[PDB]
Amino acid sequence: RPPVQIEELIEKPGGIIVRWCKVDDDFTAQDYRLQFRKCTANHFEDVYVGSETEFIVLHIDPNVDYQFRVCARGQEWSPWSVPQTGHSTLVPHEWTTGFEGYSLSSRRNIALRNDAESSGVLYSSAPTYFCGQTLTFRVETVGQPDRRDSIGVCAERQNSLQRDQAVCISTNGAVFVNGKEMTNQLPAVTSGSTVTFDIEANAKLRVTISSNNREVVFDWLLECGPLYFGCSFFYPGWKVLVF
Ligand SMILES: [Hg+2]
Ligand SMILES: [Hg+2]
Ligand SMILES: [Hg+2]
Ligand SMILES: [Hg+2]
Ligand SMILES: [Hg+2]
Ligand SMILES: [Hg+2]
Ligand SMILES: [Hg+2]
Ligand SMILES: [Hg+2]
Ligand SMILES: [Hg+2]
Ligand SMILES: [Hg+2]
Ligand SMILES: [Hg+2]
Repeated sequence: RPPVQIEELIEKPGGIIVRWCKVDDDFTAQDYRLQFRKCTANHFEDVYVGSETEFIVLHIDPNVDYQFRVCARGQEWSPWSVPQTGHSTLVPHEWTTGFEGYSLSSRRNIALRNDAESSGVLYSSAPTYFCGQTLTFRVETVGQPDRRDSIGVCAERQNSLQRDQAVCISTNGAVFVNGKEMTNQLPAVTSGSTVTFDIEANAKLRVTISSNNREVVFDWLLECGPLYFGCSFFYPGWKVLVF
């Protein structure tokens, strides 16, 4: 028989875990080969070749069906598994509603620092930044900068995000890791600037922050369950979209 089949597809907000089963005990596997394609597309691409029986597929479009197949070697490759189609799950990124100092768009994904007083950080409505996602913000409008400005991700909704157990950028391009500024800076944000967060596997994560065609990579040590994101601006007029 074709010696391997896909046994589990674990669909998550930031990707898909594919796990396969050797379905013929008499086969001796040296290597496995996993391929994928968008169901809209007509060409498979290798994503994993190796001896493990699972692979975490990241950086796929939510909403979108992909098809996966796997074979094995143990020399020529074996016939393919039956294909299996999966998709990442959809959990939309939204700002908290009802937080004093911020006004939201209809779909709750654009926040504006208005003229009211504000308690502190405007957090995401829940911890919806998941392992494997690319989290993207865009600055729609600006106001006066202040070093209490931040945009970032953090482990708990705590009563700026320049503090422990968070990573964030300020509006001058400075980057903070658990409250401590890094040497390397990004360009200051202007209207139209995007800020992107990518994170890679206590716990040590390696964070890539990209903004205005520059990036900085560094290690983040926290105590990868889902994260909050947040923003804080001291002066009015700043407006940020999260994708
Ligand atoms: Hg099995
Ligand atoms: Hg199995
Ligand atoms: Hg298995
Ligand atoms: Hg399909
Ligand atoms: Hg094959
Ligand atoms: Hg993940
Ligand atoms: Hg937090
Ligand atoms: Hg932050
Ligand atoms: Hg910050
Ligand atoms: Hg995490
Ligand atoms: Hg912000």
